[PDB]
Amino acid sequence: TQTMKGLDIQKVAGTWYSLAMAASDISLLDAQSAPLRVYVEELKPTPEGNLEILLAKWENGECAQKKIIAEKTKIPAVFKIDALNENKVLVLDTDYKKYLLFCMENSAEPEQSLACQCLVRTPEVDKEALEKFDKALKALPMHIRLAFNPTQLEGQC
Amino acid sequence: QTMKGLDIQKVAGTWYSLAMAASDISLLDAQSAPLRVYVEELKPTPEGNLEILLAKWENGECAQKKIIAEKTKIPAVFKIDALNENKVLVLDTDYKKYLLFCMENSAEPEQSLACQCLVRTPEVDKEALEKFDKALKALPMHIRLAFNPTQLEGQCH
Repeated sequence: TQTMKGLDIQKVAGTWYSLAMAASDISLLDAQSAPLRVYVEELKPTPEGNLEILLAKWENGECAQKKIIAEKTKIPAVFKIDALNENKVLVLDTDYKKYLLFCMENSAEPEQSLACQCLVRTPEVDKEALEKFDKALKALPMHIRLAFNPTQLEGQC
Repeated sequence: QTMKGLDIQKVAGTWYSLAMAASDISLLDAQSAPLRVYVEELKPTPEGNLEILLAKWENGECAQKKIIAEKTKIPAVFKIDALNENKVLVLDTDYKKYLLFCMENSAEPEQSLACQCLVRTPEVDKEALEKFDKALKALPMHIRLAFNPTQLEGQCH
């Protein structure tokens, strides 16, 4: 599968947009109120080497916002979390300035909890990001695959 | 694409929707999507038309619908009037394993395309998914679903 090499998390700060998603289980994304249907809107590296993830979510008929705290681990691209019934966030690839590929999993049931996303800096559908997303995903047993158009990227959440 | 010299007399029998894909996300998301239909049976008519018996999760139950696909000059293109669609285009089939088709609305085809990969047995045929993902490479799909055997059996009869 994929992975990031010598990842500097300080060069990841700024606004992000969720361009595409994919999950191993269909029920993890199918709908707008899905448990994993979260829209990464901002990443914030901490001085201590951790990551704060700001994501928007369709709850109760409105667009709520939530913050997940990703604590660092021994591996530079692996983080540990405790939110959305997930416990590990793996960064798959990033060029810091355009795209970022990452995944979420639960170490108990990784086949029923794996869900990957493709983040982009601008609210455009970057085709190069979709290349590396589909290239990293062709080895994963994804049963639902989403991709957003600019109109959906321009503020679904 | 466009199943040339399609012998509609050899498509009858029980079918299962193994995978789906739509140009818009809202066309296949959630259980009650307008294009979240589960094809069960195909029945060719003596005059060369097609009867499509499919299942749809409506109002908390598994309702059955019958769409009558009238033939056209093109052997693999049929005319319908259901689900806000007016065309059915069979892309490829070997009659005994897989069948690929697509529904659309001739008014706005970019907002109504939805393709499916049907199989004879409720098993995950990998070759069928291979040709499905390859025949969809020219279509602007934004949501792609794929079902497991457990879902393939209990998608009604």
